[PDB]
Amino acid sequence: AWKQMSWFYYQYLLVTALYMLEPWERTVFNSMLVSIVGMALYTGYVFM
Amino acid sequence: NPNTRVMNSRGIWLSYVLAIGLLHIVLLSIPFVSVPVVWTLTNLIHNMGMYIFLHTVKGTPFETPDQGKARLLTHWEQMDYGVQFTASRKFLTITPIVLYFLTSFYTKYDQIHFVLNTVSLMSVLIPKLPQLHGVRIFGINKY
Amino acid sequence: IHHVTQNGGLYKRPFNEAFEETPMLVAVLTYVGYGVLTLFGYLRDFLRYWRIEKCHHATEREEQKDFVSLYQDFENFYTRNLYMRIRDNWNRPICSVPGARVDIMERQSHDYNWSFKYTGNIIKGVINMGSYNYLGFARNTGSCQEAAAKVLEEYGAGVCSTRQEIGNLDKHEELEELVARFLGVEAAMAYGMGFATNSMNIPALVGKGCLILSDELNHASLVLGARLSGATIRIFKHNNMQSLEKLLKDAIVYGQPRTRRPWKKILILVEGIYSMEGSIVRLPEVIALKKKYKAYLYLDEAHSIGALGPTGRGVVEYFGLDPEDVDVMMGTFTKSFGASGGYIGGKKELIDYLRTHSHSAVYATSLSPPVVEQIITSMKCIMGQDGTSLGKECVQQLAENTRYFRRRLKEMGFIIYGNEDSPVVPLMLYMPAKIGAFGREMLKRNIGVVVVGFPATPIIESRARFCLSAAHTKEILDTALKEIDEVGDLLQLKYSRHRLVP
Amino acid sequence: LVEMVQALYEAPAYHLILEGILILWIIRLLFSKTYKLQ
Amino acid sequence: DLTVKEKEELIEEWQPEPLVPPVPKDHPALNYNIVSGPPSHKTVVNGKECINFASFNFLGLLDNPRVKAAALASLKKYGVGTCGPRGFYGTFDVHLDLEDRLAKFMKTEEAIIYSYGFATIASAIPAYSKRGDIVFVDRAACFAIQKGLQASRSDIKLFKHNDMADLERLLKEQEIEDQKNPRKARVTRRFIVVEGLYMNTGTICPLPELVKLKYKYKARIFLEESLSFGVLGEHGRGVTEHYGINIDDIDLISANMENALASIGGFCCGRSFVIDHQRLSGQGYCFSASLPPLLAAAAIEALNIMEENPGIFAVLKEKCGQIHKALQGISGLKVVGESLSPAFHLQLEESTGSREQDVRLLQEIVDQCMNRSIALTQARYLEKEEKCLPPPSIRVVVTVEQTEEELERAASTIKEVAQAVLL
Repeated sequence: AWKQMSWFYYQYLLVTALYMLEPWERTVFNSMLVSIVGMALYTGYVFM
Repeated sequence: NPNTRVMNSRGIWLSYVLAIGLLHIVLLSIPFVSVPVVWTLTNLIHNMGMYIFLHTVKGTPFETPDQGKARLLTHWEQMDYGVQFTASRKFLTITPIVLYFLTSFYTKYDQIHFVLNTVSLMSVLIPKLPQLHGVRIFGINKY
Repeated sequence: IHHVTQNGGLYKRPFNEAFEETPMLVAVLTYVGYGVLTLFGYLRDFLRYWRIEKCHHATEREEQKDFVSLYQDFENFYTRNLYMRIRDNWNRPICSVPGARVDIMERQSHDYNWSFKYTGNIIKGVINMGSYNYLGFARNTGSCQEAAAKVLEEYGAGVCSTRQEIGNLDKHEELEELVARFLGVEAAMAYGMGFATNSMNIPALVGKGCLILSDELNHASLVLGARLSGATIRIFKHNNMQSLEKLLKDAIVYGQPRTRRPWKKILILVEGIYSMEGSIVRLPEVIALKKKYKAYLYLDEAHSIGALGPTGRGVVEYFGLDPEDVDVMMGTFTKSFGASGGYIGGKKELIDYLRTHSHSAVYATSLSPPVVEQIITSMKCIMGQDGTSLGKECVQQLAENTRYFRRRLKEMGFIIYGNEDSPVVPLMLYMPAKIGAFGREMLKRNIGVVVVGFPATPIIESRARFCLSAAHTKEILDTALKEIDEVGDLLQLKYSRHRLVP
Repeated sequence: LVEMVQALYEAPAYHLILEGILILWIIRLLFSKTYKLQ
Repeated sequence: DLTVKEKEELIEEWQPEPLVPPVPKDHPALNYNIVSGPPSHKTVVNGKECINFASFNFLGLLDNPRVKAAALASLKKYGVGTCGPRGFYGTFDVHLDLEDRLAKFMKTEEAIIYSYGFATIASAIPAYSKRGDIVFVDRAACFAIQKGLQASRSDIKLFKHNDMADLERLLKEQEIEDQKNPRKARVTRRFIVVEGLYMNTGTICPLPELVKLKYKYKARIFLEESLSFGVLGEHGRGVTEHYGINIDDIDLISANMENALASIGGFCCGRSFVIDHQRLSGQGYCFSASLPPLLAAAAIEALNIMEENPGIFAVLKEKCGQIHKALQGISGLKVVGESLSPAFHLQLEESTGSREQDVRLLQEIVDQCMNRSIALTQARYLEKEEKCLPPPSIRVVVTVEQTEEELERAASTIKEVAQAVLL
C-alpha cells in the first residue's frame, strides 16, 4: 500500500522533470499546482 | 543544428495546442471574472508570449552551430533555414487568426473588446510577412 | 544475389534495420519536462542576477570590467540550467586498465554538481559498457605488452621533429607498409591523431570550385575539414539513397551557384558505422551512384575497421566489395587496436601526393615508437601471422555477443535503433529526467554506461549507448541483462509496441 | 450562448468586413509554394 | 524546362578533374631521410653516423633513464592507449595529476591538456573568437595560429613583425570606427595574438610595451610560448619570467610538451574563468581520444627533473650564445635570430633569383655536411597555402648534450663547405 504508493510519487517526479530540481524549487511547483486545482473546485461549485 | 528543426518534431503541434487549451482553463477558474474578459486575457497573453518567443529573442540557447552566424536573427527568421511557407510557418500564422474569431464571437462583438484584440492580432501578424524578414525598425533590438 | 535495387546495388546477404518511431503519448510528455526546466531556468537567471550570492562561478578580473564581456549570458543557457543539473555522470575518472572490468574513483558533491570532491574509496569491479574495446585488445598483460615495452626502452617516449625533417624513423616505414597489406591497397600513410587525419588532409584534396556531398550525421572532424577546405557543402538525408542521388543530378545540370560553370570535381563523405545512431552505410548503392556520376568517395571507418567482416577488414569486406573502388579509405587505431593514431590508404599516386602536400607531414610531430609497436604487434594477430589462433576467436566472439545481446533486449520490450549486426546498441529513453536517473541507477547496480542529451541529438531522442566487446563473457552479459531488466521496469522504459516473440 | 448569434446579426458592419478579409488571407496563404529567400 | 533528354545529355558530357594533380616537376622534397634507431645525440641518418643539430629536445630528456623508468611503470599498470574521449570513461587519474602539476609549475590557476601539439592552439582560438570579432596578429605567425584564425570566422588584421608603432597605428584606426557606430562597437571583442620566441624568425616579442596597449585599447592577449617554455627565464617558465611581467596580465598561454618535455601533447593555462569554457567548446578536446597514460607519466617526470634542478637553463643559454658568435663571417650566409634563442636560422645572402635555385643550393650544403659528422635540416613550408612565406633557410638547433668542442667543430665544418659552394 504505502510502499506501492511511493512508486507513484516516484513516477510523478520523472514525468514533470521535478526529479532534477532543488528541494526549494519543488515546494514552489507543488504549491502552485495545488492552488490551481483548489481554486478550480470553488469556481466549479459556485457555477453549478 | 537541431534548433531550426524543432517545429518538425513528432507531436509538437498537438503539444502546442494543448498548451493554449491549458492556459484557458487556469484562467476560467478565477472565482470572480466574467467570460468575455477571460477570453480577451487568453488571446492577449498568447499573443504576447508568441511575440516575445518568436520575434524578440535573438540567438540559440546553446553554442551556435556556425561561428555565431545566428546571433542576429530571431527564431522566426532562422526557422527552416529562412525558407518561407513551410508546413510549420503556415500553422503558426493560421493559429492566432483562428483564435481571434473565437474571442470576437464569445465577447458578443463588444465595441471595447475589438480595439484590444485587433491591435494584438496585428502585432503578431505584421512581423510574419516575407518583406519584414531581417528588417529592424529604427534600431529597436538591432544588436 | 539476394536482392537488387533500382540503382544497381547488389546485396549478397539480407540488410535489415529498425527505427521504430516514438509513441505519441510519450512524445507529448517530454515537452512538459523541457518547458518546466526552461521556466525554472528563467526564474533562476533573474534570481541570480542580483539576489542569490552565487559565490562560486569565477568572474572577470577587477581591472578588466571596462572591457567588452567575454562570453554571452544567453549563449550557454542550457549548460547551467539543464546539463549542469545532471552532469555528475560524465567525467567519471578511472584508475585501472579499461576493459570488461573497470575501477572508478568515487566522488560526491554538496552544492548540486557545482564543485565535486573525491572521497578516496574505489568502486572495484564495474562492468564496463562505455569504452570502445572491440576485440578486447585493451589490456596490461599479454604478448603486445612485451613488444611495446622493449621498443620503449631502446627509443624513448616520443620523437622531437617532423616527417619531412629529421623525424622520420624506420618504425613508421615498417608500419605504413603493413597497413597496406592489411587493407588490400597499394599504399598508406599514418598520422598520429584520428581527429587530425580528417581536418588536416581533406583541405589538401579539394578547394575553391569543388563540391562536397556530406552526410547528415557526420563526425565533427569531417565537418571541420570540409569547412577548412574552402568548398561548397550540401547535406543530404542520413543514409537516404534517394536524396543523395537527387543532389548528384542538380549539381551537374546546374553547375556553380552564381557563374553556372561546371564543378571541378565532386567528393562524397560518408562513414562505415554511425556511432550514435548505430547503423551501417549502404555501400553497394553509394558505389553504384559514384560510377554513374563520376564522383569520388571518401570512406571513414573508425568504428567498423576490426568490428565487422569475417576476418576484420571493415565494411568493404562485410559486403564483399572491391577495396579498389573506394578512392580514399580512412580509419583509426584507437577503437579496435587499443592504441592511438590514424591512417589513409589508396592508390600510390594519391599517397605520394599526400606525403608532400599534407599539413601533418610538414608541421606536426610523428607517432611515438611505443604506440607504433603495439599497432604492429596487434595487427599481426588479426592476420594470424603470429602462428596462433587469437585472431579468429575474438572476431567470432564479438559477432556472437552482438547477436545474442540485441535479441534479448528486443524480447524484453525496449526500443533499439539500428542494423542487426552493429556492435553499438543505443537504448531509447526520451524523458529528460530519465537521462539523470538511468546513469545513477546503473552505477548503483555496478554497471557503467553513457547517456546522450539534447545538444548532441534531437529534442525528443535521448538515448543510452551500449558499446559491446569481445572481452565480455556469457556470464557478464547475463548479469548485465538482469539489472537492465529491473531498472527498465523501475523507470518504465519499455515503449516497444510490437514486442518480439521468444 | 443564445444571445451570441443575436449579437452576431447585430454586429457592426465594419467588423465582418475585417473578418472576411482575414478569411480570404487564410485561403491566399494556404495555396502558396515555398520559394527560398535568395 | 530542361526535358529529360537534355538532362541526360548534360550528365554524359561532364568530366571531372583527377583527384590528385600529375607531378608537373620533380619536387624538392619526397625523399624522407630515414633515421635508424632513436634520434638521440649520436644518431644514424641514411646509414651514416653523425651528430644531429636538427631535433628539438633542448634539455635532452629523450634518453634519460629516469624518464623512461617513470613511463615503463605506468605502461605496465594502465596498458597503452585509452579507449574513450575524456568524457566517456576516457579520463584517468594521471591526467588530473598532470593538469594539477602544470598549473603549479606555471603559478597560474588552472590547466587543460590536449593529446596533440598542433590541435591545442587551432582549437583554442576559434573557441573564444567568433563571427563579428577583430583579431590583430603578428605577420610571422606559425601555421597552427593561421589555421586557428581561419577556423574562427573573424576579421583578421596583421601588422608588421615586432614594431609597436604599426600595431598602435592599426588600433587607432579601429578606435575611429567606434565613433561611427557606438552601438555596434559594444558587442565586438578584440584580441592580440602574439607568439613569444617566433620559430619562423628566431626573435623574441616585446611584452612590456605590449601590455600597456591592452589597458589603453581594451584588447586581450593570446600568448603562444611553445618554443620558449622550458628555455627562457631563470626557472624555465617562459618569457613572462624573462621580462618580469605579472602572469595575470596575459589572459591565456599555450604551449606543447613536444619540445622541452620530449613527449606528445599540448596544454593551455590561465585563470579558471577562461579555461573552464573550452572543456565543452574545444573541438579537438571533446571529439577525440585522450592522451595515453604512459606519455603523461613521462611529462610528469620531466617536470620533476626541471623543478629539481633549475641550473640547467643557464648552461643551455651559455652554450646557445656560444655558437651564435662563431657563425659570423660566413661568405654568403647570414645568421637570422636572437642571441638567446636556441633555434635560429641561416639565410642566404644575395639570393640567386627563383625560389627553387636557393632551395637546391642550400640542399647542397646539407648533403655535404652529412658526409662529415653534422646532421642538419632545412625549414619546410607549404608554399601554396601560407599567408607570408619565409625565405629558404637551414635550421640550427642547440641542446644541452653537445659539448663545446663539438660546437666548435660544427661551426668550423659548416664554414668550409659554405665557402666552397656559394663561391
